[PDB]
Amino acid sequence: YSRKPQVSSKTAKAKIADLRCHYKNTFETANVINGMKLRKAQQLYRQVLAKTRCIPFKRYNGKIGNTAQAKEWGQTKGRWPRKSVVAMLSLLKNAEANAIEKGLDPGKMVIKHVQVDQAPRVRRRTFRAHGRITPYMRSPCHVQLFMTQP
Amino acid sequence: RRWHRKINLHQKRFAVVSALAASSLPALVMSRGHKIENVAEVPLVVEDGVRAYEKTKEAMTFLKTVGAIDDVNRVNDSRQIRAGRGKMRNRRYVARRGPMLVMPDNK
RNA sequence: AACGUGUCGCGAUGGAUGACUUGGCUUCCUAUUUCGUUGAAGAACGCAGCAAAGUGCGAUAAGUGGUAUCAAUUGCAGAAUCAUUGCCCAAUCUUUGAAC
RNA sequence: GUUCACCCACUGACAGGGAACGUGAGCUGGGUUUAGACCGUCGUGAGACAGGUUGGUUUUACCCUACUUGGCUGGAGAUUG
RNA sequence: CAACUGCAGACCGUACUCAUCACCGCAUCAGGUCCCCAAGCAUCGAAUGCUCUGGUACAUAGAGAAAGGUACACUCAG
RNA sequence: AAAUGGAUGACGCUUAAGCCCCAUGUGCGUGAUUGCCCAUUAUUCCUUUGGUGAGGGCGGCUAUAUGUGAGAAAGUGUAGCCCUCCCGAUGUAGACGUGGCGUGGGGGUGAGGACGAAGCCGAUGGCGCGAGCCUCGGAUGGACCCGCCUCUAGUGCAGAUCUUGGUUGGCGUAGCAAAGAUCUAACGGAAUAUUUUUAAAUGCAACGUUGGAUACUGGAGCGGGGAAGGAUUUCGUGCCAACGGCACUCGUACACGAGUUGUUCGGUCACUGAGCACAACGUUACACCGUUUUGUUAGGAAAG
RNA sequence: GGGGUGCCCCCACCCGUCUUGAAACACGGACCAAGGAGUCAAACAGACGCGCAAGGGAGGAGUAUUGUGACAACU
RNA sequence: UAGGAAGACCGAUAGCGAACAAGUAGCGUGAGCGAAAGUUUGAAAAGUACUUUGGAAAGAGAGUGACAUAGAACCUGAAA
Ligand SMILES: [Mg+2]
Ligand SMILES: [Mg+2]
Ligand SMILES: [Mg+2]
Ligand SMILES: [Mg+2]
Ligand SMILES: [Mg+2]
Ligand SMILES: [Mg+2]
Ligand SMILES: [Mg+2]
Ligand SMILES: [Mg+2]
Ligand SMILES: [Mg+2]
Ligand SMILES: [Mg+2]
Ligand SMILES: [Mg+2]
Ligand SMILES: [Mg+2]
Ligand SMILES: [Mg+2]
Ligand SMILES: [Mg+2]
Ligand SMILES: [Mg+2]
Ligand SMILES: [Mg+2]
Ligand SMILES: [Mg+2]
Ligand SMILES: [Mg+2]
Ligand SMILES: [Mg+2]
Ligand SMILES: [Mg+2]
Ligand SMILES: [Mg+2]
Ligand SMILES: [Mg+2]
Ligand code: NA
Ligand code: NA
Ligand code: NA
Ligand code: NA
Repeated sequence: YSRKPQVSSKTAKAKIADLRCHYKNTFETANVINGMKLRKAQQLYRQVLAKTRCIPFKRYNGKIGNTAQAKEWGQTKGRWPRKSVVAMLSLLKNAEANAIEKGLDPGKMVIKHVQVDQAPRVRRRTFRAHGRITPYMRSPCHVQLFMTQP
Repeated sequence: RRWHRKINLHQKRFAVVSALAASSLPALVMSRGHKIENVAEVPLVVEDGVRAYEKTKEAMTFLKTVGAIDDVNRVNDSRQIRAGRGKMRNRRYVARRGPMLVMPDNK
């Protein structure tokens, strides 16, 4: 873990390596819940699946569409990444289970230190005109987080 | 490639003669690195009974008597493993050079 | 405001550098020194209790026999001078190939 | 194929020029200017001719700027005193 | 010599495919690749259209009237 | 009189800030001989470096313990033996010099290391004109290595449309648009009906089988059998890491086991064809050459 | 005193190359690590170092030797 | 074919193409062409029993070891 918790006896940690989701999509999905409460972060992910709210795309927004639901975050671009939300819901469930083992109350935890990194790539190939072959690569990611009880 | 060299015969004999004279001056002997503080009468000449020794213990007593053991001890303490790739090429240890003993033949 | 920029601590990605070396390259010397119709060199197919490749071997098939030494082989079994190990006299030596 | 020119009509009038002889990732491909082929003249010949004739692939923008619309949001020491 | 009877009939191939996924094109590539069997109605018919048997729903999908496109898609007064 | 809007450099200037001439501090027909601003120039001061450089000292007796003090080398070149003085200093191609810097190895000499070697990192400073050297810290590493004199060489990189690896904006972008197409209920599956901070506005989307519906191929067929080519892709059970450019609970994927039965079917046994070329003969320095079906090998004694 | 970051006034065309002339609407130039180019031999000449000198020097061979021995010494 | 002796040589993009199941995998109708790759964890596998969440992969604890930021293509671990 890049960072250290202030109080180690009231913190629950969780991480996953080589997750098979797009790194750029998971970067935005995980970043929005930093500083949130555990219950508030789970609620937002459920509403994104229902397509009532959206995930704001702040760094890898490229040329993506505009939407009205991005005004809540103070911008105009956003999306609803299905695969990344489901994977992040599983990670939060594991971190909640770790807190129960230690005896903490999951209803009071606050998320700190979300971090997403690039993982080793996986290689495929595609066929182009005039007998050419070009790379068709996959970009997984690592994710790590912890949460503390105030 | 030209690996070997030729040297004039007279020049080779000149070099040997000069080196022999340099070994007769205690100032030049100390400056090269030899410990000769306990020696007497450089150049050192000893009797011919040395050739009849049969045991290494007898030889070591003779070296201590004439004071040449300090130079032998200097070589012993300087033994160490050579630095660099040379230790992979059949030259693993390095040591210094001690006294000479000149004999009338190989007996 | 966000995006973007810069410095520092920590973490990824990647496999450089150092230290290692049962490999290569170069030079020199010594022999009771030089294959085959008494079927060579090469090529194919097989053989282990569990055995794909490689190694050894040929239906006596990871070996039979002689000799010196003696307690091992080992991943798991399994057997308990006779094995293993080194060397070598006696043998076996599938289908081909100069192939007749 | 033309630029040019020349005729037929209308009109108030049917002026002259420049912009990489404006403008081919805007088009078209008639001309010019490969390889096929015919004629005339020239050359012993292979071949030649700014002489005539017929047939002959027109590739790529998702980047920066310019332009056209379309939105979000700071800023008076033009972010600070 | 014609009948009957008794015994014996050696070797190799044999699965699957033959193509809008099993072969050749760097690939499960709208390209290429020999032979046999071939129903009903309309109709001159192995043209073209539809159907019983056999075989298939496999080729990224959802929402959905901007401009500009491609089309084995059309219509327009004088 | 010309082709984008636009140039005494711009603004502007007319008792000029225009044109031709004349002057100068405090005080312009009473101070005669500098109104003021800007250089890699000139004068002057300090420091460096090189000289066709110029001088001087270098025979150490003045006296001195601690609780006015250090040096002095007869020298090209160094941390220059020391002290005065004078004159030059830029430079492409090019030449030369340097007790000039750095790298791998040999001969010598002197050290260092598990109380931590090499390597690696740096808002670690110090020294040098510079190439560089050295200390410091590592919440780095875990076994070798360096100073000096000499010898030796596969000895110093920013570019060669340089070589080999790795990384990269473009970029979650261009796209994944021929062959018309699927819908419904139940079951299966971890893939749901997942909320503690009434029911909809907080677990979406997607997969296989069976029944039902709808539809396509339309006998020159996404039908049923073979050759060439392929060679276990065939079958059952299990399995979902990677692969089938979306998906998979499906699979020609992965794993473990199974399957091909002939007196008559195809081939050989057992025919000739377009043709081939062993023997024999001839040629060639050399068979690895030529002849060898128009009834037919061979100067040719080929019948067992 | 040194080091880091920001700001102010002033100064300041993109590197390598061919060319009389490059900031060029002249060519090569996305980034990093490790590689990457005057060497060896033989004949001659000049400068400088060393030995001997009207003389200088061999080579090939030979003589004596697990010893720093493919060296060194001697003819 | 059997032995020996060495080196002012190279040191994993070097040295033979090959320090490794190398004339191998792979390519071509064929003659032919032809790699990459140090298993260098640790002195010793002592190679993480067991609890808990998860379908699994894995995560959170516990444990071995001087060191696990030595956890299995596992010494060191640079730059972009
Ligand atoms: Mg393609
Ligand atoms: Mg192709
Ligand atoms: Mg244009
Ligand atoms: Mg004529
Ligand atoms: Mg068929
Ligand atoms: Mg096809
Ligand atoms: Mg009729
Ligand atoms: Mg019909
Ligand atoms: Mg038809
Ligand atoms: Mg009309
Ligand atoms: Mg100069
Ligand atoms: Mg070297
Ligand atoms: Mg480099
Ligand atoms: Mg798109
Ligand atoms: Mg139909
Ligand atoms: Mg058919
Ligand atoms: Mg897929
Ligand atoms: Mg020119
Ligand atoms: Mg230039
Ligand atoms: Mg220009
Ligand atoms: Mg190699
Ligand atoms: Mg190689
Ligand atoms: Na070293
Ligand atoms: Na002016
Ligand atoms: Na014939
Ligand atoms: Na050029």
